[PDB]
Amino acid sequence: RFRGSNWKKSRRLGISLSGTGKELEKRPYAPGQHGPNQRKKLSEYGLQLREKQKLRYLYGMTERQFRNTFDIAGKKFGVHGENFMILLASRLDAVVYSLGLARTRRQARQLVNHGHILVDGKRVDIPSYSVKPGQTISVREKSQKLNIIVESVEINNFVPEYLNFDADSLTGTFVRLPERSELPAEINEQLIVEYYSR
Amino acid sequence: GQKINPIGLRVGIIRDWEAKWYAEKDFASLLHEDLKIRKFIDNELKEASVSHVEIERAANRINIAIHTGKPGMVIGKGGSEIEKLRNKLNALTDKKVHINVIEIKKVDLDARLVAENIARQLENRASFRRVQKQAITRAMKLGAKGIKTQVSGRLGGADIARAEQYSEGTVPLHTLRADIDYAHAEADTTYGKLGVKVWIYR
Amino acid sequence: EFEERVVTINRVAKVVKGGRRFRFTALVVVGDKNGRVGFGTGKAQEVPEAIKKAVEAAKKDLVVVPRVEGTTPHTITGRYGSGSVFMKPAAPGTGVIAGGPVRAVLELAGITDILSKSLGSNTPINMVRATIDGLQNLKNAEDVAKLRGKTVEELY
RNA sequence: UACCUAAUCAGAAAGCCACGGCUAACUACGUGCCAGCAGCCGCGGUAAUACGUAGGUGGCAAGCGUUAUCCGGAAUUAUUGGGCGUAAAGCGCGCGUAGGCGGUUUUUUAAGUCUGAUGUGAAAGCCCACGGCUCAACCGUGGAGGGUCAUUGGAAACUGGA
Repeated sequence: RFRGSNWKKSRRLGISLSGTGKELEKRPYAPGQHGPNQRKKLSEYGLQLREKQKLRYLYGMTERQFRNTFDIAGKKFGVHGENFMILLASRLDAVVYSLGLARTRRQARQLVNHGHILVDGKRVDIPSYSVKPGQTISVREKSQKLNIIVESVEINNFVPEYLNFDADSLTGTFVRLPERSELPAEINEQLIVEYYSR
Repeated sequence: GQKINPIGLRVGIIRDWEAKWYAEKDFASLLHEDLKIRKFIDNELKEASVSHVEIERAANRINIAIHTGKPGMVIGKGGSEIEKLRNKLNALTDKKVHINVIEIKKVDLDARLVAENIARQLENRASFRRVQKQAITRAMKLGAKGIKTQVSGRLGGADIARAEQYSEGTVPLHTLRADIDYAHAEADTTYGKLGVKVWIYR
Repeated sequence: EFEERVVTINRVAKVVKGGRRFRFTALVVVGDKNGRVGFGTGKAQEVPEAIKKAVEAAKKDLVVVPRVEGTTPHTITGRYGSGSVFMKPAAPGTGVIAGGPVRAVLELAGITDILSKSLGSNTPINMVRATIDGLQNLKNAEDVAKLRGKTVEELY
């Protein structure tokens, strides 16, 4: 949806969490123009905007397309501060990042056709799938065994919580309740819980 | 800022001369042979650690002694170049009176060894201040003062001539017995002819 | 033991009788690694001896910044000079980023729940003076309870 | 003939902008107060990557620069948001009730602060949930439900007026 390089997400933002090594062959200093100079200090509203831009490259849906995402991480009752990390893992990228189909989120959004999609009935080729207690995000009859669906079947052993994945199946249908602290913590919570409100 | 540190009249009680010989008629001739033998030893020294010269040809004892810091391969593996130096000095005139050597205690006291570790990176137009801020502290550990980074123009890699004032320490010259090394040395590595205002002191 | 933040060492090209005198004004934040701001400027020839010079001559310009339950007690401002700041509360278990003004004010207050705010300009001489103006004008839980002189749960 | 995993022909996310910047952004030529650039800056009388072409870069999203219309900007007839002096502030008007307002003890018959008819308690109303249209308009819950519709008849030693 960004149609650009996916290597500037760990340079303009301060929370990428998409790859292990990225500053090994790059230059982990400051920005681009003044990359050989010193760094700065994120502003009050800037830190909440930097995280939004940091999640802008991470989340497939950008400004206006992620309406539900922001709407579910604000008005929704519960821990408003940690509502951006709780009610935001209901996408189709989580299933691919828990079964072993795509290591990135952008590739996980395009893995809703090449990889497992048939979630025990009606499927969805969007970046977010309605996986609830009863949906088994699996593959189709003709696309039972794919190349991107059965790529890292043995390379990705450790799986995440509230997710299921096996050999020649990769059907997620475990717990429906997820963790609100089972995600990277680099951005502020109350800051985004107030700024968004406005 | 022409601080040249008049050491000429400052020495003479501890620092005499490198060449010594009883003459007045053979003086110019002896001095002519001094530089004549210095045109072959300078190419054989290859910028060695030479503080002073022990050319004491007085009282019939002529000998062009060269310090050359610690005895390495300059004299040869077991004095193998000492026997080859005979013809070397025999080709010039007919001296070759067995030149001797001298063990220089505290080799890092001259401005040649300090310019071979901190001023050796200036040949490739590299560090000319960061490495020039070092060695003075090492010279202070030895017991002396050291050198003082200075320049009059062409500051490192730049087409615009710039000066400086990084004098880490002072230089005593109010006395008439003060001993100062002041070992000047420059190299023309495709950079052009230019003079520096570096200041040194024992 | 003490989180000293040496931002930069402002230099000066003195055009006096002398060729080019070099005066490095090493700038270092005099923080006590707790929640105080701290700011001191030196003027010695040796930055190391100049950084501690302002840390031993200016270490009482700090202000005690208490915390409620992991969130800024009050969103204060800063009206001292050009550069200004702002206190934005966040969750106790969070973090900070880079991009804006000074970073040695909320970083000293190990809480990871405050966002350092200071627009004004880039001049780091009138932007840190506004940060201490709001830090000293901060509103605490009991601090405001005494203002009314009743109960702590009667002024919220 | 929506989402659509299906036939699985090959039907194309480009773009325009700042680029020394302010403000996330550039290299060579060509210019050289000629022209360009041109909110803030300014850059043009020679070495303007600020100019115009090429290789570009930061942004964002099927596009991009423009014109008139609320609020971030910031309290700025100050209301939270004005002085009774340099600031934003000395009516020279010395003699007089604009009812705006300036101790009078005690003392009053109840100006009064918190109780009382409550049925009603509805609402393109923030409905505590409530239906789906993947990107769009698919609508029942009047008691809950606040957005009611018990706040004295009342307890006087008390703004200006004794």
